[PDB]
Amino acid sequence: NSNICEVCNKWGRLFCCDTCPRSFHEHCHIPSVEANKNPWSCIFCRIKTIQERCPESQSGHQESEVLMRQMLPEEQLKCEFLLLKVYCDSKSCFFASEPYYNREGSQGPQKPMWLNKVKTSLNEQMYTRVEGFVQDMRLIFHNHKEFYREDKFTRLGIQVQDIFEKNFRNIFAIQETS
Ligand SMILES: [Zn+2]
Ligand SMILES: [Zn+2]
Ligand SMILES: [Zn+2]
Repeated sequence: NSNICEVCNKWGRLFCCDTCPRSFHEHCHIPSVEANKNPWSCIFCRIKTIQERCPESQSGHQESEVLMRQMLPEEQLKCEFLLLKVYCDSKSCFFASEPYYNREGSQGPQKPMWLNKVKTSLNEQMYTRVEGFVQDMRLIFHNHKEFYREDKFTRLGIQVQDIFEKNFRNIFAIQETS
């Protein structure tokens, strides 16, 4: 097994996957690493199994059909993995915790949003369709772009949004286009 957390790239108290060489801090894994379960398989392994069981699940999909899917166990899992892929980027620190807004010339968003809030919402099964989760994720970056205006810090929202969108297209096998 790796000697650093796959998500935050630090050492510490690490739980090791039984079916691959990744390791995780308890609350870096999504869902939080399960109490018992020997053997234990990480989210990466669980996602790969879904693909292996149904190879056709990788054929292209329309985003509009994906968003309307109900949050059954497989879709729940895929949103957890997509959330985890965003936390994997170090720039996710800017979007993880509850923000506050006091900048000359800007007003804060009407509906603030942050990663840890999306994490809790997933854990609490508050999303009934994929659309709920994706809307909150895209709202994080949209709020950031609007608040920071022409400050160059706006670019952090572009960058982390791009990580989200690339992983959304991969995980949900969105049809490739020009
Ligand atoms: Zn970690
Ligand atoms: Zn694994
Ligand atoms: Zn199949």
